[PDB]
Order: sequence, then C-alpha cells, then structure tokens
Amino acid sequence: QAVLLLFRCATGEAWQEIMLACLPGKLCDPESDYNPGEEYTCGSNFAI
Amino acid sequence: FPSAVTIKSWVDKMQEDLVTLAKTASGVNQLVDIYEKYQDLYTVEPNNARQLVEIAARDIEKLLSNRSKALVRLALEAEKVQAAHQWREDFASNEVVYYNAKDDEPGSQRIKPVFIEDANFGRQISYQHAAVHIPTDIYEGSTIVLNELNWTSALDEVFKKNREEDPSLLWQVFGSATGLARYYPASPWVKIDLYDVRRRPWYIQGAASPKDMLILVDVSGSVSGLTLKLIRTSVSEMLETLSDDDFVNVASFNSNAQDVSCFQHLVQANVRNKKVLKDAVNNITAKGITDYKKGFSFAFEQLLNYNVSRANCNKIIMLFTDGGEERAQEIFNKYNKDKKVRVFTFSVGQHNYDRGPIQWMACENKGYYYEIPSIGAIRINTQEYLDVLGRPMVLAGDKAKQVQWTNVYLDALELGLVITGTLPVFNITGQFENKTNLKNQLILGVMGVDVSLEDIKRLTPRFTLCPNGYYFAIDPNGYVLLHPNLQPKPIGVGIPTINSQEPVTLDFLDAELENDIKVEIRNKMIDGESGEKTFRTLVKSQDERYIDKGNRTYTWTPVNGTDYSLALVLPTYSFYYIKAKLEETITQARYSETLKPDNFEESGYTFIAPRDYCNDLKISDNNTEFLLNFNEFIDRKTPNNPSCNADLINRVLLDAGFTNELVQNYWSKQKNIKGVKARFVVTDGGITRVYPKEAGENWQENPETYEDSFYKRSLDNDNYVFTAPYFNKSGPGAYESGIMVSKAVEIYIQGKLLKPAVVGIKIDVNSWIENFTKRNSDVMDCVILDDGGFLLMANHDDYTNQIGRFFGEIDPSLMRHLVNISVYAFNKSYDYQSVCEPGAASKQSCITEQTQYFFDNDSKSFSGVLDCGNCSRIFHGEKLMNTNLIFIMVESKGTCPCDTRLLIQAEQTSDGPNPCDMVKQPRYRKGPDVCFDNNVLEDYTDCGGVSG
Amino acid sequence: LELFIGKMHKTCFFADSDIVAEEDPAPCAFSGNGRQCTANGTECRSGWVGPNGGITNFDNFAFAMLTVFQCITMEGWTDVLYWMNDAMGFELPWVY
Amino acid sequence: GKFNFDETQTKRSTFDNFPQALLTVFQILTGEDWNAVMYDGIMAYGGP
Ligand SMILES: *[C@@H]1O[C@H](CO)[C@@H](O[C@@H]2O[C@H](CO)[C@@H](O[C@@H]3O[C@H](CO)[C@@H](O[C@@H]4O[C@H](CO)[C@@H](O)[C@H](O)[C@H]4NC(C)=O)[C@H](O)[C@H]3NC(C)=O)[C@H](O)[C@H]2NC(C)=O)[C@H](O)[C@H]1NC(C)=O
Ligand SMILES: *[C@@H]1O[C@H](CO)[C@@H](O[C@@H]2O[C@H](CO)[C@@H](O[C@@H]3O[C@H](CO)[C@@H](O)[C@H](O)[C@H]3NC(C)=O)[C@H](O)[C@H]2NC(C)=O)[C@H](O)[C@H]1NC(C)=O
Ligand SMILES: *[C@@H]1O[C@H](CO)[C@@H](O[C@@H]2O[C@H](CO)[C@@H](O)[C@H](O)[C@H]2NC(C)=O)[C@H](O)[C@H]1NC(C)=O
Ligand SMILES: *[C@@H]1O[C@H](CO)[C@@H](O[C@@H]2O[C@H](CO)[C@@H](O)[C@H](O)[C@H]2NC(C)=O)[C@H](O)[C@H]1NC(C)=O
Ligand SMILES: *[C@@H]1O[C@H](CO)[C@@H](O[C@@H]2O[C@H](CO)[C@@H](O)[C@H](O)[C@H]2NC(C)=O)[C@H](O)[C@H]1NC(C)=O
Ligand SMILES: C(=C\c1ccccc1)/CN1CCN(C(c2ccccc2)c2ccccc2)CC1
Ligand SMILES: *[C@@H]1O[C@H](CO)[C@@H](O)[C@H](O)[C@H]1NC(C)=O
Ligand SMILES: [Ca+2]
Ligand SMILES: [Ca+2]
Repeated sequence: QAVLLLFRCATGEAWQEIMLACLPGKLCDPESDYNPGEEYTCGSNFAI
Repeated sequence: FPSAVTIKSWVDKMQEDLVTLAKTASGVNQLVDIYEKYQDLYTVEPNNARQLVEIAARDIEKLLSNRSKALVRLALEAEKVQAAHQWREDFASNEVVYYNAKDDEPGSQRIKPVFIEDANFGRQISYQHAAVHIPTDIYEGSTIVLNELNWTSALDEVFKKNREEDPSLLWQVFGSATGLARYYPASPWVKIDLYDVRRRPWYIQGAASPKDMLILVDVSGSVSGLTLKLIRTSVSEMLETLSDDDFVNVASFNSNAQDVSCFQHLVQANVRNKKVLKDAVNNITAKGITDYKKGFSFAFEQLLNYNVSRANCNKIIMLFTDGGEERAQEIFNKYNKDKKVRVFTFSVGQHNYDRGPIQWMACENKGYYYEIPSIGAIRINTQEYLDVLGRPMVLAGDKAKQVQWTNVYLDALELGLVITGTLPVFNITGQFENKTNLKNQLILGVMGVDVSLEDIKRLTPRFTLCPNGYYFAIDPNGYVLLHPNLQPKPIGVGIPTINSQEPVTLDFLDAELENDIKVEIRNKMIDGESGEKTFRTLVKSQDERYIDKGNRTYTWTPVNGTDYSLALVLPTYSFYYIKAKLEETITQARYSETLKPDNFEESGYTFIAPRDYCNDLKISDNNTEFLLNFNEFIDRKTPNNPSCNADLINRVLLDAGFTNELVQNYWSKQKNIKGVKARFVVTDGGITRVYPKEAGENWQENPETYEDSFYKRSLDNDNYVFTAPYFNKSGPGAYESGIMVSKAVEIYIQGKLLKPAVVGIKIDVNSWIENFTKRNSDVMDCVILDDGGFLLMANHDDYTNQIGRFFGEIDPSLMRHLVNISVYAFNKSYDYQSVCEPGAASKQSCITEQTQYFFDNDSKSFSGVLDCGNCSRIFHGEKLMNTNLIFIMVESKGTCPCDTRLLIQAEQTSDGPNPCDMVKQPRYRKGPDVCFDNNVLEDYTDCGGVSG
Repeated sequence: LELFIGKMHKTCFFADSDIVAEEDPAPCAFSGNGRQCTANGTECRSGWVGPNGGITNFDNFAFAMLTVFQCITMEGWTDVLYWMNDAMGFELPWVY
Repeated sequence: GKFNFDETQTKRSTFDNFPQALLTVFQILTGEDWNAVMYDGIMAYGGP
C-alpha cells in the first residue's frame, strides 16, 4: 500500500493533498498503542 | 309483496313496543314529577341574552385594557432607558449579566436561576429575572448584541412591576431589531432551533402597516441553474412574512409578463391563498430574453385595479432578478411620478451581471437594494424590507402607538392558543433637541403581552346556559377568536403527500354549518353593530354523524374597546334556568352522601362532571378518583364555601338528590327488565346515574354533560332519539351494551318550559330481534334505520352482525334512490382542523369533507319502484311515530344481481374548496383604518449604495 | 470488458428506501469480496447509475475505451482503481 | 451557458465567455482535471 501511494505521487495524482493529510493534527486508529488523552499527536511536520 | 295497510299495522305494533318500553323503564314522567314535586329547593331565574352579551363584552374589553396599560407602561420605559445608553464598545471589564435560555463567555456572565414549578404555566419558570433568547445564526457577545443586552436589563424591574397588579399576566416579551428576544418570567427555551423573533406574526404587524405586495420574478434564460433555486426559495420564504391584512400576487416576465398562478389579481394572502402561490412558484422554468419594461408595466397595472378588495395601503413591487443593462426609466416616469409605489430589488445568485440598473431602480422609488448570494442569506434578506416600510410610522410619533392584537396562534413556549398585544418602540436619542434624526427613523423593536384563550373563556361562563347555547367572538377578517369548534391544532390546507408556525385562522362560516341567514349575521357583526335575530337553524351534532334542525337566537354586540364583536347563541327552552337555593346543613349532607362510591349497589354508578367547582380541586380526567376528591372535599370543608362559588356546587348537589330519588323510588322496584340492559340519567347539574353496577362499566360517554352528543341532540328533538353504536370493532359495545334511546324531560314550573335532564335506557339488540321477528329470507329484506341512515335492526343475520353501519355501505343501490326521492337529505361541509394518514404522491393535518344525512320530508309513508338494470325492485317506507326511526322493506338483492359504487358517509380526505374561484367572490371583510405611508420627512437617501 | 462489466452499480442506500446514504457514493462488493457498507441502517442493491454519473464504467466498448484513454493520460486513474477496489476487492484491479 | 445543470453548485471551469473559455482551454492543455470538464460537457448534453 505504501508503494502504491508512492507510485500515485510519482504519477503526480494528488500528492499535495496527501502531503496535507500527514500533518501533526490528525486522528489515528485505536489499534495503535498510545497514552490516553493525547490522541491527535500522531502525524509529523516532516511530511513536507 | 304485502299491502300498504298490512305493513302500516305491522310497524304500528312495534312502535308501541319501543316507545312504551323506553317510556316506562326510563321513567320520563317520574322525573318530571320529582322536579315538580318540590319546587322549593330551587328557583327559576330568567336568562337575558341582551344583558349577558354586554356584560361579557365589557369583561373582554376590560381584560384587553389591563394588557394595553401594561404595554404603554412597558414601552415608555424602553424608549427612555435606551435614550440614556452610552454605547460602550468594550465589555471585558464591565461584563453584562443576563440569563440565556437553551443552555445548561467573552463579555457576558451567565445566571443560574431557581426554576420553581407552578400552575397557569405548562413549564417551570422563575419570577426573579427575565430570560433572553438569541437566534442560532446570531452571535452573542458582538458589540451590537452586547449593547442591546445592557439597556434591556432595565426592563426586568418594569416586568415585575407589571405583574404585581395583575398576577394573572402571561408572557411579556420585547423583540429587539437586533434579533434577541427578552421575555418574562424566565423559563427555558423549547432538534435545532430556528426561532427568530423578527419573523413572528406579532412582531411583523407592529413593524409596519398592511401592504399591497406584488412579487416580480425574473424567469429569463440567465437565471437557470442555481440562481433559480434561490429565487424560488427566496420568494417562498418571503410570503411567510405576509399576514391576513396583506394582499399579494406573484408575476413572472421573460419577453412577456404573466401571472404564475390562477389568481390574476391581488389576493388576501391567507393560509390557503399563500399555498397556491407557493405551489405555483416551485413550478417555473427559466427560458427567454429579459424585458423589464413589459415586466414593470404589467406590475404597475395590477397595483391600480381597485375593483377587487385590497389593503389601500403600502404599495410595493419586489423584483427578484440577477442583473441587466436596462434601467427602464421611461416606465417609472409614466406609472409612478409621485413615488407612491416602492420598488425593492433583489440580486440573487453568484454572477457578474451589471447590478447598477438594479441598484438605481430601488433608489429612485424609495426602495432598497438587497443581495442574496447563497442560501444562508435568504432568511435574513427577505425580512429587512420592513425597516424601510416602518419609516413613515416612526415619524408619525404618538399617533402611531396603538395596541394591536394578532390572529389566534399557538404559543412558541407550548402555552396553547394565545393572542398577543403589539406596540412598537422608537429611537429617541437626541429627540429632545431634535438633532440626530439619522437612525431615529427605525424602530428599536416590538413589545408584546400574550393573552390566552382560556383567559377569555373564563369571562364567558356557559354552565347557566343550555348545552346547545354558547358564546362565539368574531374578528374583522371574519375569523373566530372564541368558538366551541376551535381546536388547539393548526388548520390544514390541501392533501398531505409524502414520497404550526401559521396562525389558526378559522372563519366563522367554517366553524359551523353555513347559511344564507348566517352570512348576513356575520356581515352585521364585522362592521360592528348590535342586533338580534331568531330563526330556524339545522345544527350538526357533537359527533359528526347527525343533523337536526331547531330554533336558535343570535344576540351580538361589539366589544368597542377593541375591534372584536361578541355574540351569544341561545336556543329556545333556555331563557330560564334552575337556580338552586339551599342553606340547610343536613339536607346537603344527605345529598352529598349519595355521592359515596361504596353504596353504588343501591344508588347506581355515579359520574361527576369535572367542573371548576373550587380553585383547590384540580381536574383529573379520570372521574373514578376525581369524585373521590370531590366528595372528600365536601365533608372536609366548611359548607360556607368562601373561596369558591356555591352556585355551581348547589346545582350538582340538588341534582344529586333528584337523580337518587328516581332510583330509590322507581328504578329499585324493577331490578331486571327483559329488554333493558342499562338505565341512565344525565342532568344539567353534571351527574350521571347508571343503575346497574355491571352496566355502569360500559358507559363510554364524556362525564361532562355539556359534551355529550346524545344529550344535546335529545334536547332539540321532541321525541325519543335512537343513537346508533359505532363500528369497525371500536372496542366493546355492539351486543353487550345495547342500543341507546334518550328522551329529554320537560317541566312547566310557572308556564315556563325547561329541560333540566334527560333519561333513557339501552335496549338489548338480541331481545329486540325476537320482537322484530314476530326471518333471514332470501326473497325479502326488512331493515330499520334512524335519522342518518344507520342500521339499527336488520333481518339477514349478517346484516345484524354489522350493526350501527351506514346503509350506503351495505346496500348502496337502495340508499342512493332514497336520497333522490327526497327522504334522506344530506349537506356536505369541510373540517379544516383534522388529522389524516398521508398517502402516496406518522400523520399530518389535512382537510376532511364531512357528510351528514337527515330526514328531508315530513311525510311518513313512502313507496315506489327502483330500476337497476333490466329489473324492477319494489319497496315500502314507513316512519315510526314519536321516533326518529324509519322501517324500510324491500326484496333481497339476490333477485336482481346489480352492484353500483358504495355510498360512503365518513371522514373522507379532500383538498377543496377550490381557491381559484373563491377569490372571484370573496367573503366580506373590513380592513384596518390606520395607514402610515408616504411621509415627506422620510430620508430614504440610503438606498443600497452606502452599504456597498 | 472481459474482466468486469457492470460491477460499479451497487451503492449503499438507506434501508427500504431509494436514496443514497453517502454524499460521495462508492460501490459495494459485487459478490461479497470488496467493500461492504457497515453504517447503521444501510444496505446496498444493484440500482445505482455509477460513480461519475455513469460516464466512467466498463459496461460498453465505447465506455471502456473512454475509461482506458482517461487512465492512460494519468488523469483520474487512481479514482477508477479505487472504485474497482471497492467493487471487486484488492487483488485483481491493481494489476490491470 | 450549458453548464447550469447541477443546480446545487456553481462551476468555475466553464465556457461562459471568452476569458473563461481561454482559461478552460489552457487548463485542458495542461492536462489537469480535463476529465472533469469532459464529464461536465457530456452531462450538459443529457448524460451517458
Ligand atoms: C438609536 O440611535 C442612536 C443614534 O441615533 C444609535 O447610536 C449610534 O450607534 C452607532 C453604532 O452603530 C454609533 O456609531 C459610532 O461610530 C462608528 C459608526 O459605526 C463606529 O465605528 C465603527 O463603525 C463601523 C461601521 O462603519 C463598525 O463596523 C465598527 O465596529 C465600529 N467600531 C470600530 C471600528 O472600532 C463607532 O464604534 C460607534 N460608536 C462609538 C463612536 O461609540 C453612534 O455613535 C451612536 N450614536 C449616538 C448618538 O450614540 C443607536 O444604536 C440606535 N439604537 C439601536 C438599537 O441601534
Ligand atoms: C451598562 O453597563 C454599565 C456597566 O456594566 C452600567 O453602568 C454601571 O452601573 C452601576 C449601577 O447602575 C454603577 O454603579 C454605581 O454608579 C453610581 C452612579 O450612578 C455611583 O454610586 C457609583 O459609580 C456606583 N456605585 C457603587 C459601585 O456602589 C456604575 O458606576 C456604572 N458604571 C460602570 C460599572 O462603569 C450601566 O448601568 C448599564 N446600562 C444600563 C441601562 O443598565
Ligand atoms: C359601545 O359604545 C357605546 C357608546 O360609545 C355604548 O352605548 C351605551 O349604551 C347604553 C344602552 O344602550 C346607554 O345607556 C349608554 O349611554 C351608551 N353609552 C354612551 C356613552 O352613551 C355601548 O355600551 C358600548 N358597547 C358595549 C358592549 O358596552
Ligand atoms: C374594473 O376594471 C376594468 C379594467 O381593469 C375597468 O375598465 C372598464 O371595464 C368595464 C368592463 O369590465 C368597462 O366599463 C370598460 O371596458 C372599461 N372602461 C370603463 C371606462 O368602464 C373598470 O372601470 C373597473 N370597474 C368596473 C366596475 O368594471
Ligand atoms: C342543508 O340541506 C338543505 C336541504 O336539502 C339544503 O337547502 C335546500 O336547497 C335546495 C336546493 O339547493 C332548495 O330547493 C331547498 O329549498 C333548500 N332547503 C332549505 C333551505 O331548507 C342545503 O343543502 C342546506 N341548507 C342550509 C345549510 O341552509
Ligand atoms: C501531462 C503530463 C503530466 C504532468 C503531471 C502529471 C502527470 C502527467 C501532459 N503534458 C501536458 C502539457 N504540459 C506542458 C508541455 C510541456 C512540453 C511540451 C508539451 C506540453 C504544458 C502544457 C500547457 C502549457 C504549457 C506547457 C506537459 C505535460
Ligand atoms: C384587570 O381586569 C379586571 C377585569 O378582568 C378588572 O376588574 C381589574 O380592575 C383590572 N386591573 C387590575 C389591576 O386587576
Ligand atoms: Ca492531475
Ligand atoms: Ca436575463
């Protein structure tokens, strides 16, 4: 799936909209383990 | 087929069997003797119709004067307090303290009140302060809102001061032009919230005067797409700001101007008419080129009609378009040179067309220019035109401050049917030296005090009148402010098809059965003149199944503090009433002892009318327990009764003895009678007595005697009345209850006719069959019908199984021919407040058409032949004497196999009457005499351009 | 055409109704292999026009040729890929 | 003027006048969202 996303960006489909969706202020699934309360901390500024 | 003589004698035997059984078992003459036996426990008092109406009209005028005084005392403070306001622009330090409804703060502090529950209010309230309502689309904490939120805090003290003299005061509300509404007493607001105080009918009438609106809709090609959807929505949401005093019409133009509907001239814009225009608006398509000269020429011609009824007031043209390069200045210089017609122009949609000519059109003609880019701006831009129309009224001054009253409508805070007073509030800042005059020509808001219809009903007592007598007040427009047929439900229009904000405006001719004489009475009341008329009227029964004709007397006078007119309907035999006089201690204890639930085995099952005997005895709607509270109050209270009226308690106690003395002396001797299942006595005092305890469990009638359909019907008739049971397995009662027969007693005290009670029995159907037989023949059919064409005694077993059914649903061929030969007349009428199950294109309100059948000809013997296809069917019709029954014999339907359409007598959903032809000959009405428009001192220099 | 004809015709409406539940509908599983709507009170039946109003689909030769030409110009090809992922599954469409 | 069929929104890439036609043709040449304008033009003539 990551390789498919990278191919999508390589063809330049909506790469800027993918980039805008990886910023720090994002929700991530409860399946991953994290401290309760801080739920929107996942996501990084290095996406740009 | 037996001869006429042999069938006349056959029915002669049975009419003696039925009458004698009801005469003796019920004991009609025994009750008459009991009333005449004493003649000293009560006195006969006259019932002067002329005196009653003036007294009742004086109380309504006085009641509406307390609220009028509570409004001028409330609007004067608002004008003075606001003129002293300083317009602070920073509330972070001096926060505003207020209670905001619909809740559990940058520049405000919230209040948590106490919220005590009380009576005369369906909800929990608090007299400590006043709640504030702010619309969802209005941000609290803005400078405009916060400044208004300060100077209105001075209304709290005058809210309390108003309520101290009159503790019976309902909601007092101030609707500001900023959007917020502050009402007293504080109470929580009532899904999302869409209430805006500026769009309420009580706010709109005080904002401006009646108007002759005329909406011009651009249906050229350029408006196709999204901007047509907004035009149709803006027009629909703008007709919602038109009351019954405003006349509107809608036109469209695309190289040719035409009406969008069936009206062709200005119509009254009531609930029904506005539905037609609204339906016709969501049908228009965009096509063609734009022609403004033809559109405006057609619009200016309808405003100058003067043949039809109009408002003779504000004349305004509304232009819903997008943009163009045509100014049409040659038309405005021809049709309105004196600027007697305002032109408001709306530019709707997202576009780049020239709005210059649209802006210029609204500036020369004292109008205003509005922008509606999206749906969010539709609701607010379609109500700001009342700021322009209120300009001449502000400059009038003290002569424009007149209290007005709305149409009857349902209160927003779930209070029931109410009417609201109205009085505008003006800017006064700088008026002492008369130097500002810039924003001073726009109203601050509207003041209002609610009056409930139950408040008015307490000023017109009806328990000294006959159950057929009632008060009914009218309106200039003809609608009823007070009527027994007015229900707390919205009036329906059309048919509800699926794939409360409107007022309850019920016309007088729609409340009861229309008549040529009654139209004259309605017109004489509208123009405000007293009078009186006695005439024969045919009256619909309480249950919409029978029609009976009896003499009535209408007495009306105008309530000439306000513009209402009060009338009192009063039949004959009710100009006198039984007034109870009794102060002896032991004669009331014995009478009250008859009300004990324990000894029903010796006095019969007893019901009590839930009247307001005393203020501390709450109505229960149970009667099983309510009687327990009533009689336990009698022995636990001093018989002097200083807090509640003895007149309403002396009557019920006096009727308690009379009903019991019939049971003990007469009914007790005959424990069981072959043809009798129950015996009941219903009196004017308000009690019912069913002798058998077991048979007293089947009494499904209303405990209140004034609401009993058979009681009211038996007074009009001078003979035994047979009431057919219901059908469709509507609970129990078909065989185990019986057939109800009633006969009102008539007493002559001093040459005066009086009908204080009714008596009757319940004839068992199974034992009546045995008498009737002395059977299931395939070649002959014999049925008995009452006044209304309902089966009461059949012959074919299966026919008897479907007892109490309309004859047209079991033998349509015979019933239709009966109507033609003039034995069963019928009169159709509409019910505008009804709820019906919707069909295809829970439940919704709708109009349902009612049909009632009754005896047309006085003649008793009928005969003839009906032809239903190559066959000859003969029948004989004889009517029972001293009874509303008719016996019909005809040979069975098997001989002639024909079956036409069924004739239904039921609450059938309809959409009529047609509104396209009612506007051709509308009912008479009188418009308001106040007309505030075309003032020379008006500025109107801010057309649409200073704002952008 | 050979692999898939008329697979993008099943969006999840409301129960016992004819109105699409979502504002941007996507196909269900054709045979219970792709995507299933699990919204409270939703079910899907073959009575949907298509993703782009019926313009983008593989149920005709002209429609298939238009879709192929649209995808070969690297314009909206991922949209068709994801719609076929919703319809069929996650194994066949990515190769095509 | 045939791009007024949606009735729910206003479309920016149209052929309403000469400047907008030039902008839309340039956008089609660059290849960005040319299929969206093609769909709009197809639905302007009735549909699929
Ligand atoms: C009854 O009438 C009186 C006067 O006839 C009226 O009081 C007047 O209220 C206005 C506010 O609308 C005051 O205007 C002052 O001057 C300007 C004009 O708005 C304001 O400055 C900015 O104005 C822009 C609009 O152009 C506005 O968007 C912005 O928020 C304002 N503030 C900024 C940019 O900081 C002033 O703030 C405003 N107030 C001052 C200077 O204190 C008039 O001064 C008022 N006139 C008098 C004599 O007091 C009153 O509102 C009317 N009643 C009601 C209910 O509206
Ligand atoms: C708009 O809001 C203003 C502030 O929220 C109100 O102004 C304040 O009103 C208080 C009481 O009315 C004043 O308190 C007293 O004022 C009198 C002068 O009349 C003096 O004795 C003192 O200043 C003071 N007394 C005390 C504190 O014991 C405030 O002075 C006054 N101003 C402020 C707080 O800045 C306005 O009343 C209000 N407008 C309306 C119409 O209610
Ligand atoms: C309506 O107003 C009139 C007068 O304004 C009231 O007429 C009174 O009628 C009685 C008897 O007919 C006279 O004794 C009074 O003298 C009249 N009043 C005056 C001022 O002359 C009439 O009562 C008012 N309507 C009601 C319902 O009270
Ligand atoms: C009613 O309106 C019409 C036109 O809107 C007025 O014009 C007259 O119409 C009647 C026939 O309908 C005729 O007398 C003439 O054809 C018209 N002119 C004149 C001078 O009468 C009409 O005056 C209005 N009023 C009435 C009572 O018809
Ligand atoms: C109620 O019913 C009566 C009886 O059918 C109707 O009035 C009759 O109308 C016919 C023709 O329309 C006349 O020939 C009769 O003379 C009328 N009888 C009357 C006036 O007593 C009509 O449907 C209703 N009448 C009302 C409401 O007054
Ligand atoms: C699309 C290629 C593509 C781009 C991003 C992502 C995926 C494919 C096709 N072509 C379209 C035209 N463009 C260029 C272009 C550059 C060189 C030669 C021809 C065209 C263009 C378009 C309009 C105006 C100036 C320049 C170059 C690419
Ligand atoms: C209010 O109206 C009543 C009549 O309904 C009247 O008796 C009374 O004087 C009026 N005023 C007050 C303050 O009660
Ligand atoms: Ca792209
Ligand atoms: Ca145009």
